[PDB]
Amino acid sequence: ESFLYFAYGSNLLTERIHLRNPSAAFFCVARLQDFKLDFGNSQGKTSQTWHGGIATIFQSPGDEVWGVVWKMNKSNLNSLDEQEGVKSGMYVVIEVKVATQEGKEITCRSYLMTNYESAPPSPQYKKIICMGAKENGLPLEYQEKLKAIEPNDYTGKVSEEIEDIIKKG
Amino acid sequence: EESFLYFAYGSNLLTERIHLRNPSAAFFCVARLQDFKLDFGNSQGKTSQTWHGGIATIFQSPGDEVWGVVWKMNKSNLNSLDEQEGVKSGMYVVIEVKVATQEGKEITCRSYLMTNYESAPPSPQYKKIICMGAKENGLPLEYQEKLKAIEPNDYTGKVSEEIEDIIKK
Repeated sequence: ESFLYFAYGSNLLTERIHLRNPSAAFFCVARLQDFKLDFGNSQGKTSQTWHGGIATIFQSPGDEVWGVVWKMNKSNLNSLDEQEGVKSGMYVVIEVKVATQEGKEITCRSYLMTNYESAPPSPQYKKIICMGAKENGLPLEYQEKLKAIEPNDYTGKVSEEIEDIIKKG
Repeated sequence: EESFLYFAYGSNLLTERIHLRNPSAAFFCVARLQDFKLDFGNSQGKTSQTWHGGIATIFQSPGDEVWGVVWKMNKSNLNSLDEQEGVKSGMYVVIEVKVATQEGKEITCRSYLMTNYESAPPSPQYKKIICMGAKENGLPLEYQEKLKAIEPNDYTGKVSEEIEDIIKK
């Protein structure tokens, strides 16, 4: 009756995932080996939510990505696909096998872009990813990699709910 | 359940090909993936030493379509098929897609695509297999025309005796 979702983007942050998925439950932190984090514009179009590149991953040996695994009810599948832009061609659904820090492999659903042009993330998007990694105790080493991601020069505003999340943190 | 559904769009269109690593695979139906374009590429910039040209992949692209075959397989087969597509070595990533049959029924399948590749044309031997299976498994004739119109590379050496034998006849 449930599935596991691997989040490496803005759904690292508990407050953020719950906005549209309030029943999501923290399962654990995990590592996707041989993938690399990237940001970009789907179909070459800038996200009008985030106003910068949005998170995605691709196979890259030697590389890793840390994320948070959420447990969700199977009734939320279509909604999460809808959230991630699957019908509109923004992400594709993937199955990945991630590793917990005590050596356990977990099989999860996640999402990645197949057709994007690489592009830096907006500060607010960066900040949401940073807060989520810290909230959920991703490794400090990984957090520093995130802190070092150069953002674009967007100086306007995102949605008030996001903009208010940031003011709290 | 006991079973899962797999959507082949490359060399596993051919029954004789799929059956050599997955003998219990059974034909389910022919189906269409919307807003996806077929391509051929070298994963990680490595040429297939099996096929000696670009091997098949898909990416999201509104407007276009990819036709293929849905195979029904035992869920005991899962790991095997992953090994076959080199998931662990970063050659393909596992995806979920929804496909429509010619009578309009939507199906949820497993498939694969490449996340990190250079575009490269397929070998003549590979194109044949793909065409042989498009034909044998009743893919629509206009789509067969599209496959037939693929420009192969100039490779005219030996492939594996098993692949060369399938082709002869």
